[PDB]
Amino acid sequence: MQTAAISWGTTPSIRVYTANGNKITERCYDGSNWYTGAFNQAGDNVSATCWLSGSAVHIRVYATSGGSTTEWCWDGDGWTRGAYTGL
Amino acid sequence: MQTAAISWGTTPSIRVYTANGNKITERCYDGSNWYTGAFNQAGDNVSATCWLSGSAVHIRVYATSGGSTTEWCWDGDGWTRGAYTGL
Amino acid sequence: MQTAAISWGTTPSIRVYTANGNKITERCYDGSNWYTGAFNQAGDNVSATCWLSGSAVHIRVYATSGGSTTEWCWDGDGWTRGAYTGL
Ligand SMILES: CC(=O)N[C@H]1[C@H](O[C@@H]2[C@@H](O)[C@@H](O)O[C@H](CO)[C@@H]2O)O[C@H](CO)[C@@H](O)[C@@H]1O[C@@H]1O[C@H](CO)[C@H](O)[C@H](O)[C@H]1O[C@@H]1O[C@@H](C)[C@@H](O)[C@@H](O)[C@@H]1O
Ligand SMILES: CC(=O)N[C@@H]1[C@@H](O[C@@H]2O[C@H](CO)[C@H](O)[C@H](O)[C@H]2O[C@@H]2O[C@@H](C)[C@@H](O)[C@@H](O)[C@@H]2O)[C@H](O)[C@@H](CO)O[C@H]1O
Ligand SMILES: CC(=O)N[C@@H]1[C@@H](O[C@@H]2O[C@H](CO)[C@H](O)[C@H](O)[C@H]2O[C@@H]2O[C@@H](C)[C@@H](O)[C@@H](O)[C@@H]2O)[C@H](O)[C@@H](CO)O[C@H]1O
Ligand SMILES: CC(=O)N[C@@H]1[C@@H](O[C@@H]2O[C@H](CO)[C@H](O)[C@H](O)[C@H]2O[C@@H]2O[C@@H](C)[C@@H](O)[C@@H](O)[C@@H]2O)[C@H](O)[C@@H](CO)O[C@H]1O
Ligand SMILES: CC(=O)N[C@@H]1[C@@H](O[C@@H]2O[C@H](CO)[C@H](O)[C@H](O)[C@H]2O[C@@H]2O[C@@H](C)[C@@H](O)[C@@H](O)[C@@H]2O)[C@H](O)[C@@H](CO)O[C@H]1O
Ligand SMILES: C[C@@H]1O[C@@H](O[C@@H]2[C@@H](O)[C@@H](O)[C@@H](CO)O[C@H]2O)[C@@H](O)[C@H](O)[C@@H]1O
Repeated sequence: MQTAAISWGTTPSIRVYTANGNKITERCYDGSNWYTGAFNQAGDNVSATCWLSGSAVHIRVYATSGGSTTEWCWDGDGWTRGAYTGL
Repeated sequence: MQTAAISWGTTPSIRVYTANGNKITERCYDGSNWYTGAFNQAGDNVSATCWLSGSAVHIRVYATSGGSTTEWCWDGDGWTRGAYTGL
Repeated sequence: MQTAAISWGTTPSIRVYTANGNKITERCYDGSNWYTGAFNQAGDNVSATCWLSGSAVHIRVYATSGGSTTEWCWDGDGWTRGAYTGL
């Protein structure tokens, strides 16, 4: 069981990604009860980062399953695969 | 051994959490030399995030031991157990 | 395999550090294609953080091999070894 944590804004919002049992899930704080978010992808290891633009939060989550890392992107309109490729 | 690193401000301040065995400890930098910080909790994995607000630094450390993640909170007055629960 | 991710600026720039076996490498995004970065050091675990000073982006990468964590620093002019020592 392994986590990654990000936050933004002054509320703040927090996201905690947990890799366990080959899956990565997402717990979210937006100022009230913690909740389970829409992020759900395969992986045994996770990292994440985020930034703000004028009218969106952008999240990049790096999900590693074995020898391959997949980037997952939030830009306000659902989770989409990113263009990241490894070395 | 596994680490998590955060930073804030212009100086900057940096905090590095290290899980070794089932203990997490904290090394700190505030602009001079590194020192050992007040954080000390159980865990074999760690992540962390931080933000500035309200004339304070807020840090959240997510410490996983025994299949369970505990959130530990610094808001200027000691490390306190947070509301976070997992999936 | 295990990763750490950081980001800055509006573009944004992203760096993803991957520990595979006992080597840490870096992939970079600055608004067009991903490319392989200058960072290359020993380690079985990586974390990272960054900040903007007025005049440059600063990155700190914490590379652990065994019971020892080394800090590597980017301050605009190559990677240098940081003062960080462990507990
Ligand atoms: C109260 C507090 O958190 N003090 C730390 C201080 O925080 C500042 C905020 O209060 C605020 O003014 O914003 C600025 C940044 O704009 C600071 O974040 O920051 C200084 C460094 O500039 C720290 O040295 C202070 O650290 C705490 O100091 C108190 C003094 O009573 C105690 O010694 C604490 O043990 C010490 O905490 C250390 O830092 C905190 C953030 C945790 O990592 C602790 O585990 C660690 O020991
Ligand atoms: C569009 C957007 O990014 N909205 C953010 C809010 O979170 C999403 O809200 C939509 C409805 O507008 C849904 O409820 C959605 O499930 C929420 O997504 C959650 O947060 C995002 C960032 C991801 O982490 C996702 O996996 C997760 O479920 C959010 O409540 C507020 C907080 O201020 O920000 C909005 O921008
Ligand atoms: C939102 C925030 O940062 N608030 C800080 C306080 O933490 C919250 O305090 C209330 C009671 O007043 C509840 O205990 C709540 O659970 C606390 O939330 C904590 O922080 C948020 C961001 C999440 O990480 C959550 O899981 C965690 O429990 C804190 O007590 C005061 C102390 O001065 O500072 C506030 O800024
Ligand atoms: C500071 C910064 O973001 N620079 C970006 C350029 O990156 C550096 O470019 C120089 C040539 O001018 C060198 O190729 C150097 O290796 C590049 O450094 C890269 O970024 C820094 C922050 C580290 O991560 C380092 O290991 C990595 O190689 C970049 O080439 C250009 C165009 O993509 O954009 C600049 O933002
Ligand atoms: C005075 C100061 O803060 N200097 C920063 C430069 O790095 C530090 O330089 C001093 C001078 O003795 C020490 O060598 C110090 O250990 C250096 O710190 C480095 O960076 C900090 C943030 C930590 O990561 C530390 O472990 C690391 O060694 C630094 O080169 C410049 C960057 O342009 O910033 C100076 O403020
Ligand atoms: C920050 C990057 O986000 C995505 O890349 C975006 C592209 O998919 C595309 O939307 C162009 C404009 O059309 O903008 C890019 O920023 C990811 O694919 C990429 O890996 C970065 O995370």
